[PDB]
Amino acid sequence: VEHPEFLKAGKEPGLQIWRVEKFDLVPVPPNLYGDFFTGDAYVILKTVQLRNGNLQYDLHYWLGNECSQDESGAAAIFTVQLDDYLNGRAVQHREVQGFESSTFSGYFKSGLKYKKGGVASGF
Amino acid sequence: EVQALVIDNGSGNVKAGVAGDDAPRSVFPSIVGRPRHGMGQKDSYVGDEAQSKRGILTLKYPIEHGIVTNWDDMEKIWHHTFYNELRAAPEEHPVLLTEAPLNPKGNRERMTQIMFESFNVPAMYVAIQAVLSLYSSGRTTGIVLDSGDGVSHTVPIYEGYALPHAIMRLDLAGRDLTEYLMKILHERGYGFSTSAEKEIVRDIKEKLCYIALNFDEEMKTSEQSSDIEKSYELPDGNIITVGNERFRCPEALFQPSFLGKEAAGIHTTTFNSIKKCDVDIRKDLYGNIVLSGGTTMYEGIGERLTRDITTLAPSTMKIKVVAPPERKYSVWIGGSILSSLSTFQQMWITKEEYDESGPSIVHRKCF
Ligand SMILES: Nc1ncnc2c1ncn2[C@@H]1O[C@H](COP(=O)(O)OP(=O)(O)OP(=O)(O)O)[C@@H](O)[C@H]1O
Ligand SMILES: [Ca+2]
Ligand SMILES: [Ca+2]
Ligand SMILES: [Ca+2]
Repeated sequence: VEHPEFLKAGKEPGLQIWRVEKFDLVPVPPNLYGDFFTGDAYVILKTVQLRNGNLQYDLHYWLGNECSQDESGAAAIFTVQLDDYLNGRAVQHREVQGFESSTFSGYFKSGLKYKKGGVASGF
Repeated sequence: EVQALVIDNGSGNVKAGVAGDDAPRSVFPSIVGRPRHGMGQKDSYVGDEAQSKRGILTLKYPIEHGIVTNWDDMEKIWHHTFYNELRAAPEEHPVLLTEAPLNPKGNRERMTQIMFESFNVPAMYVAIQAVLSLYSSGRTTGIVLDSGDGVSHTVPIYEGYALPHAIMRLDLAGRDLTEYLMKILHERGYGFSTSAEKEIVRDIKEKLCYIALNFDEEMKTSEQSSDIEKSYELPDGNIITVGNERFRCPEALFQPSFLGKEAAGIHTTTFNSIKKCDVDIRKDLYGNIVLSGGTTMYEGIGERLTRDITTLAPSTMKIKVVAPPERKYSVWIGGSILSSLSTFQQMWITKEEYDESGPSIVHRKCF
């Protein structure tokens, strides 16, 4: 009835990463966090615990330099939809390859890694 | 397996296709012709077939300035779109439609009633055109300058949703520029007047015109040389020439006074639109000014805006005008993507819902 990944989204403090694969939101394996395909588009949700018990959300949609239009647009839309699912309490961030904000890059201790290639376009 | 249909209605041109396609397979004029007053009449013609029969037809545009004005004709457009162009049964596919900003609530309901009652669709959704363009550019926050054939709009968008209070309308568009070109070409004795001769001039515009970075200075340097002069082959075989008209014509976008309009230019209208928005987001607006529509296809338009807006904006404010090459179809492409998403499968307005709630349901299901 509803997307399983939305049901997983923003329930626990931490970092969640999904990749856009053929007009769908797919989870990235945890052991591959920090490694992004330059030919794909990703969605990243950082969750933080507050004193009052509520959760803070930051949504960064990352766009590879070689990512296709369907992937870039999907990431954007997914971000809006995931923001609305989270009562709109999340702040959205557009992260382009090579101009990532300090906040985004700061999520990764061992640093941001780029990889060539990526999943095929949905077009 | 079963993909959905996407239709981007326009004041001048219809864009239709199937979701998952990177482009619309069908593009035809939004015109409807009927006999002014023997055999297969037939009764009503549409698109190119109507323009090929101007002699016995009173042509009409169902959409005026991005807004429907004739629903009997609008229904005919959609009929032709499904059965003649797309060759797809409406009852067999979901249908994503588009609408202008500040579209009256009455037209939204009407457009919904037709889809369910006339064409018996299983599903339906409506989306704001500019919002789809921003999505196609891969952005959730930014300000879109949509300029087509009948209307121009500036609409700021923040975290996916637009800001109605800051949306600005403008009754200056490509067709007015076409009419303007026909008028100034009389400085060469060229007498274009007929609705047929209006379509050939439209092509001259789309082929030769360009935006001058500095109008007053461009006029000076162009008057000296001849490189500004370009030739154009009329369909009969005759060859005319066009010079400074190439940038005088699309200058009306920045100086509506050329058309006899007290309205403001697009650079100023874009500026005011952003000014109406909350301060905390203006940076993201200035840094993501996105263009869409055919009228924004003029060569060197981004270079003019980028410098004209900086003149008005704070000196510190970084400014980026985005001009995607595919921006003639950016709206449709946004629809194709959105309606292909796995999450959108449950955002459709279903038949069951319409029968239970009627046309008024669109207000709550679409944004
Ligand atoms: N290369 C080009 N350069 C300049 N103008 C162009 C070019 N190609 C198309 N146009 C103009 O763009 C207009 C068509 O754009 P579009 O198809 O977006 O119109 P529309 O969607 O019907 O307009 P509206 O915004 O009123 O719905 C025409 O008026 C045409 O003259
Ligand atoms: Ca890819
Ligand atoms: Ca939010
Ligand atoms: Ca349009």
